Amino acid sequence: NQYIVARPVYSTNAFEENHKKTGRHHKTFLDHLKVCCSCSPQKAKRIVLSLFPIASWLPAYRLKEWLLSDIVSGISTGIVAVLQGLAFALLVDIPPVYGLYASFFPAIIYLFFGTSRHISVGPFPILSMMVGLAVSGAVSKAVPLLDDERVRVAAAASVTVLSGIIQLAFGILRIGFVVIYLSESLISGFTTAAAVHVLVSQLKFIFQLTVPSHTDPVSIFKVLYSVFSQIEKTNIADLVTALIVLLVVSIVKEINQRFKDKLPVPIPIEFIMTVIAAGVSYGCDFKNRFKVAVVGDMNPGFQPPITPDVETFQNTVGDCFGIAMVAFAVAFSVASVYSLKYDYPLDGNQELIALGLGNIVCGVFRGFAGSTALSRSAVQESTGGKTQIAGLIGAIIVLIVVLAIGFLLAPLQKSVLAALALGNLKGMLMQFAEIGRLWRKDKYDCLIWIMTFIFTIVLGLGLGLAASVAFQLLTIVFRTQFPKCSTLANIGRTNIYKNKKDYYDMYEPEGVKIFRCPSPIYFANIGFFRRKLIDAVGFSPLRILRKRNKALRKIRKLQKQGLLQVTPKGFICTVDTIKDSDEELDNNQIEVLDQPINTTDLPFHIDWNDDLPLNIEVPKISLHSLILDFSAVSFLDVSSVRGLKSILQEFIRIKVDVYIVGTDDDFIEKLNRYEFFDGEVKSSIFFLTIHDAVLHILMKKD
Amino acid sequence: NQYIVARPVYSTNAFEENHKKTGRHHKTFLDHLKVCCSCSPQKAKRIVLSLFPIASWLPAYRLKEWLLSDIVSGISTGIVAVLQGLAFALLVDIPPVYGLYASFFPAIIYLFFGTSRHISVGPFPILSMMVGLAVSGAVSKAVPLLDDERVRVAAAASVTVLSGIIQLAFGILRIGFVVIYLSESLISGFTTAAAVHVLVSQLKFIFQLTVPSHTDPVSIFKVLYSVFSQIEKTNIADLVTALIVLLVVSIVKEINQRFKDKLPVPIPIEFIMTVIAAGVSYGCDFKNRFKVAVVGDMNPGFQPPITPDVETFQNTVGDCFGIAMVAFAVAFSVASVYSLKYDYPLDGNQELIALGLGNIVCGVFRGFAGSTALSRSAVQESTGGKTQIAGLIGAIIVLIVVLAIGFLLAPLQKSVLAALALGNLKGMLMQFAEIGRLWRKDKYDCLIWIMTFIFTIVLGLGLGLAASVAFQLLTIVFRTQFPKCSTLANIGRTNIYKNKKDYYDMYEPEGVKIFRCPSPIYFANIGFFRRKLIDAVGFSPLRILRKRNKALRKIRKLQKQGLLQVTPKGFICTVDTIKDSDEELDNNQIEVLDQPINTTDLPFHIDWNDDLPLNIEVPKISLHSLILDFSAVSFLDVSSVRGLKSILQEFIRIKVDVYIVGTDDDFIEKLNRYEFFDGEVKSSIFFLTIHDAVLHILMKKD
Ligand SMILES: NC(=O)n1c(O)c(C(=O)c2cccs2)c2cc(Cl)ccc21
Ligand SMILES: NC(=O)n1c(O)c(C(=O)c2cccs2)c2cc(Cl)ccc21
Ligand SMILES: [Cl-]
Ligand SMILES: [Cl-]
Repeated sequence: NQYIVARPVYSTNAFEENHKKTGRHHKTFLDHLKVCCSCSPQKAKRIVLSLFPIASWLPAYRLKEWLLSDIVSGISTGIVAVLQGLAFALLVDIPPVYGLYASFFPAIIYLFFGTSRHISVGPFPILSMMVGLAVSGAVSKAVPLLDDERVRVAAAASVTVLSGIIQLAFGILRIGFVVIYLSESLISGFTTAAAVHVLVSQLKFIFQLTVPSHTDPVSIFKVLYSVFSQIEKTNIADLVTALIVLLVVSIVKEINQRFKDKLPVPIPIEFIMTVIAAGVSYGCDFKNRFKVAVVGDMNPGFQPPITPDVETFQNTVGDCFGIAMVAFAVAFSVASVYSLKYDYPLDGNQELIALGLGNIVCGVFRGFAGSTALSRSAVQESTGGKTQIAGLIGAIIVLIVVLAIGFLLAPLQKSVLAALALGNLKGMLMQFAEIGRLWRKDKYDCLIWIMTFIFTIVLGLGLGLAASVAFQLLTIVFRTQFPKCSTLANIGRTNIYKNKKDYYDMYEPEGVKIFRCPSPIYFANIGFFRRKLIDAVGFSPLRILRKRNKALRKIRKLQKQGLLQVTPKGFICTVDTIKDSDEELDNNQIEVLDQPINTTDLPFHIDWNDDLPLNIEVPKISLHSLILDFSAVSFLDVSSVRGLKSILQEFIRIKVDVYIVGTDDDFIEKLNRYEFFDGEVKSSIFFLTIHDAVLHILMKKD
Repeated sequence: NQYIVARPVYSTNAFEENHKKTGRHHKTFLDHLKVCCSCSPQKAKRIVLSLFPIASWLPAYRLKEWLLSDIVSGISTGIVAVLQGLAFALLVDIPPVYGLYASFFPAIIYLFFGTSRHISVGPFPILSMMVGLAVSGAVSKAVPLLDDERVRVAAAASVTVLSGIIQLAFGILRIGFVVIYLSESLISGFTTAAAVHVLVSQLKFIFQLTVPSHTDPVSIFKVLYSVFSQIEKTNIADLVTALIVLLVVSIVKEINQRFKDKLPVPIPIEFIMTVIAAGVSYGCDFKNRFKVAVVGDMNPGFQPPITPDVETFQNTVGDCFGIAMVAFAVAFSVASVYSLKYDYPLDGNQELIALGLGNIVCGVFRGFAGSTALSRSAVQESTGGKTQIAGLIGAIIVLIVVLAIGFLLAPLQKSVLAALALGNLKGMLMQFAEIGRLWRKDKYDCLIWIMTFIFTIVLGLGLGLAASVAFQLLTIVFRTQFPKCSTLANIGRTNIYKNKKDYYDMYEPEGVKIFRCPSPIYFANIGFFRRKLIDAVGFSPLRILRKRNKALRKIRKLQKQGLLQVTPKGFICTVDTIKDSDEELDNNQIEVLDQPINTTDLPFHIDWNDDLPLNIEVPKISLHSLILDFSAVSFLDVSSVRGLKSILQEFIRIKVDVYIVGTDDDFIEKLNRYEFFDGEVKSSIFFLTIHDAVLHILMKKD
C-alpha cells in the first residue's frame, strides 16, 4: 500500500482555472412556480390518485390471499376498538358511547384517504387525555349532570373538528415533514411522562372517586391530591376487581411474549377478562350490591351532526395544535414501522389529509380525536391484516355494537376498563431505563430525555411538549456553543495534519499556525471562535496593529522634529536618549490606531519585528501565515461572516498571510453573496487542503 | 509548485498503531470541583477584587490625565440623565421624579461593582416601556388618581426589584454568556419593532390624549386606535411645540454629524430646546393659557425605602425575566462596543451582578429598572469620559436636581420630552434597510429579522423576544434540515475528489460510490440522509437483502425437493422449469428476510450478481464499496448514530464494504460511547482521507 501523489499545489481559484466547470442552472423559484403550472393530464391523474389512494390499492386486491386475513384481523381489531373506545371516552370524561363514535368515523374515512395499510385508526390514551384537558379549559372559559355532559360532549366535538382542520391545513400545505422536529429522546421522555399521566388518570376509576376537572399546569399533582385526600371513600369492590383483572392480564400477557413458539395463537386475555367481568357483574348484580360504577345503558344509534362552536375554537386553538401534532406524530411513527417492514411507500402529506378529514368527520358526528393506538395497530398487524379492508371490517364490528349489541356492555365496570388501560402502560413505563443508557452514550440526549420528562410532568402534555421541542432545539446550540478548537501539526513529514497535542514528534513549519474549528460558525459561536484563535496564535492582532500605529506616529513625530532622519538604509537616530512623551489620544481620535499602516512616505520598509529607532518598542510576533482548517465548518451566518471578515482584515493589516482550506465550492459560492471578498481580502486565500497551503507558504518563504 | 507525497495508505487504526499517541489525561468532574475548591489566599484576593472592581481601578486613577475629562463628561451625561429620566418615567406612566430616582441609584451602585468604564447606567426607552407594560398587567391581576399612581409606583418598584434579583442570580451562577443566544438579525428586528413601539407610545403626549393602559398581545394596535379615535380632542399647542422641537433637533443633529471637522464642539440642541421650551412655557404661562401638560411640581427629596410586594412578584415573574434579559443584553452590547474600542476586559458575570444590585437598590428606593441608554453612553464617551467617575458626577447632577433645583423643570411640557425621545429613534428606524441587505446576503437571517419584527409588533417586547429567540433557534434546524448531499468523483487522477456534477472528465472507480453530507447528522437530518444515500447508490440495500433471502429460501426448498443439487461448480438443476411458489410469508414470519445471509451450508459461494438457478431472480448491483465523506459532519446524536448503524449494517449484510473518511479523533472517541462498533461494524471502516479509502479498495480488488 502506497499513497503516492504528484500534482501542482492548488489554490481553489487555480483549480477552477485549470479544470473547466460544467454549466449550472439557478433553478429559479419562478421555475419552480413554472413547473407547478403543469396541468398535464398525467399529472392530474397522479394528483387525484394521490388524494384518493383507495382507487389504486383496492383494484389490486388479492382476494384469495388477503380477504380471510383482513376479515380475521378486522374482527379482532374491531373488538379491541370497541373496548378501547369505551375506556378512552372515560379518559375524555364523557359518556362512553362517544368513544364508539371515535372508533367508527375516523376509520371509515381513512379507508378512503389513507396510505398506510396496517394502522388501526381511532382513539388512544394520550390524545384522549389531551382532549379532556382541552375540554376542561374550554368549559372554564365559557362566558355564561346531563347538562354538564352535554357541554363537555359539545366541547370535545368542537376540539376534534378544530384539530382536524389544523391537520388538513398542514396536509394541504405539504408540511408533513414536521415530525422530523421530534427526536427519539424527546419522544421517549414525553411518552414516559404521558404514561405517568395516564396512570394517574385511571385512579379515579380504580377507586371510584369523584375528582374535579383539573387543568394544567401541574394537573397531575392536582389530581393526585384529589385522589389521595379522599382515599378513605374508595369503593373496595371496584378496587379488588381492578386489581384482579390487572394482575391476571399482566401474567398472561407475559406468557404470550415468552411462549410465542409454543402457542398456536396468543391467549386473548383482555377479551376474556372483560367478558368474565361483565358476566359476573351482571350475574351477581354488582351495581346494586356493591355500588360499582358500570358502563351503563348507551342509547343505540349515532347522534345527529353537530355544528362546531366558534367560541370553543377561540378558547382551545393552542390545545388543538398540540393535539393535531401529537395525533400526526404518533400515527406517522406507527405507520413507518409497518411501511418499512412491508416495503411500501407511506406519504406523510396524505396521512395529514386523511387523518384530518377523519377527525373533522368524527368531530361533526360527536366522536373525539384520535389517530392510531400502537397496541391496536399491533393487533391488526399481528393477526394477519393485509390492507385497510381489515380496518373497514373493524369499523363494522364497532357499528354493530353501536346499533345492536351495545346493551351487552352495560354491566361492565369502569374499573375493569381502567385496569386494561393500565396493562398497556408497561411498555411505556419501561422507558425509564433509557436515562441510564442515554447517560453513557450522549449527555445532550440524556438531558433531552430528562427535560422532556420534567416539562411533560410540571406543565401539561401539550404545553410540556412545546417547551420540550424548544429545549431540544436549544440543545443543538449547546452542542456547537463551545467547539473544541485546535492547533494542528504535521505528523510523519507527509500530508497528514492532526491535533498538535495528540501525538509525539509532530512538526509545525516555523511561523505557521494551523487552526481548526470542528463546527459550523454562526451567531452563537463566533466570539468563542475569535477567543480561541487569539489564544492559539498567542497574541491579539488588533492590539499589535494599535501598538504599531502608535510607534509609527512617534516615529513620524521625531522625523518631523528632526531627532530622526529617514534613509535608504533604515533610520538615523540623530538624537539619542530622546524625549518620552505619549500622544495620549482623545476618545474621538483613538480610532486612528486601527487603520491599515501605510509607510510609503518613508522610502524603506519597516521590519516591525526588528528593533525600532530611538527605543520605540512594539511586541514582536513570529507568525507570518495562518491557516484556517474549515472542513468541518458546515455553514456560516451573517454574524459569523461579519466576525470572520473582521478577524481576517486585522491579521492582513498586520502582514500575516491567511489561508482558508478544506471547504467545498458551495461554501465559496455562499461567501460571495455576503460581500465578503474585496480588496485586502481576496478569494486567493482559499486553498484545497492544508498541505496545499503549507507548500504554497514554503515556496513563498523560499 | 509541486505537491509530492509518498506515504502508506492509512486506516485510522493503522495510523494510530504506527504513531504513538500522547498521554490522554481525562479531566474528572470531581477534579474540576477540586480546582474550583482551592481557596488559596491569592485566589481569595482575585475573587474579591473581581466582585469589587473599584478596589482595582480607583487606585490606578490618573488624576492628571482624567479628572477634568471625567468631570466634563459627567456634567454632560448628568444633564442628559435628568431629562431622559423624566421622559422615560413618562414612558412608565408614573410621576416623572421616579425617573430621577432611576437615573440616580443604579449609577451609584455600578460605580462600585461595574467593570465597564464608559456606559452611563440608568433607564432607556425600551426597558421603560417593558416596565410600564409589566405594571399594567400586575395591576390588573391584583385582587381587590393619586391612588392609581401610587399603585403603579409600587408595582414598578416591585418589578424592578424582581428584575434585579433575576440578574443577580444569573450573575452569581456565571451565566453571562446568554447574550450569545441573540443574533444580530434578531437584535436588529427587535430594536426596529421596539422603536415603532416607542413612537406609538409618544403619541399620547404629542397630542395630549388620555389613553388606557393596554396590555399585550397587540398592545401597539390597541393604543393607536385609542389615540386616533380621540384625535379630535388633540391639544394643538402641545402638538405644535413638539413638532418644532422635533424639527429643530433633527436638523441640528444632522449638522453635528456632517460638520464635525468644522465644529470645535457639538451643538447641544436637546438641552437648548429644553431650556427655551420651559422658559416660554413659564414666561407665557402655557399651562394655563393653552392648557398644556407640564412636568409639574415634584416634591424634593427621595422616598423612604419600600418593601417589595410578593403578589406583584407572582403576577410579573415572566415580564421580569424578559426585563432582566433585555437590560443585560443592551448594557453588555454597549459596554462591549466601548471595551473593544479602548481595549480593556469586560466581565459579563460581574456585569450581571452590578446591574442586579443597582436594580434592587433602585426598586427599593422607588425607581424603575434600567441598564444603559446608547444615546447617553455615547455622550459620556464622546464628551471625554475616561472612568466611571463620570457616572458618579452625573449621578451627583441628578442628586442636585432631586434635592435642590427640581422646581426649574416644573413648567416643562411633556410634549417636549416626547419630541426629544422621538429624535433618538432615527438610528433604529433606519434598520428597515437591513431587510433588503439581508435578503441579498442570507435569507435565513432575513427571515429572522422579519419574524422578530412581526413577533415584537404583534406580541409585545417581552413575549415577542421569547418567540423570536425560539424561531431563531428553529432557523438553525432549517439550515441543516435538507443538506445538499453529493456524490464525489476524482478529478485529475490524483487525491482530489469533487462534486461529480461540477466538472468535466471526472472519474469514479468502477463499483465505488463516494457520498458526501455537508452537515452534521442529527435527528432532524438522518431520514433525509438515508433517502439521499439510497438515491445516490441507486438501490435500497434492505430491499436487495430481502430479495436475496427470498431467493435463498426458494433454493433451499428446491434443494430439499432434490430438484436442485449442489456442486463446487454451481447448482445442478435435475428438474428445470420449477413451479414458482412464493412462500407468501405471513405478518409474523416476514422479518426472517431481513437477516444476514449465511449460505455456509452450501460448499461454494453464490455470486448474487451472476445468474441464479431455475430463473430465480434477484436485482443485481455493481456497487462493492461505499465511501462516506464525513469531514463536514460536525457531530452525531443518538438518533443519527442509530440511523447510521442501521444503514451500515444493511450495506454490510449485502456485502458492500463501507468506509468512513475525513473525521477527526474526537469523532471516533464519541462514536465509541454510542456502542456503535461491534462484530460486523468495526473501527476498520475509518480511513484518513477519500484517497486512502480508494487506494485501499483498489488494492483489495487487485
Ligand atoms: N391485544 C391487546 O394488546 N389488547 C389491548 O391492549 C387492549 C386494551 O388495551 C384495552 C381495552 C380496553 C381499554 S385498553 C385489548 C382489548 C381486547 Cl378486547 C383485546 C386485546 C387487547
Ligand atoms: N446627544 C444625544 O444623543 N442626546 C439625546 O439622545 C438626548 C435624549 O435622547 C433625550 C432627552 C430627553 C428625553 S430623550 C439628549 C439630551 C440632552 Cl440634554 C443632551 C443630549 C442628548
Ligand atoms: Cl396504545
Ligand atoms: Cl437610547
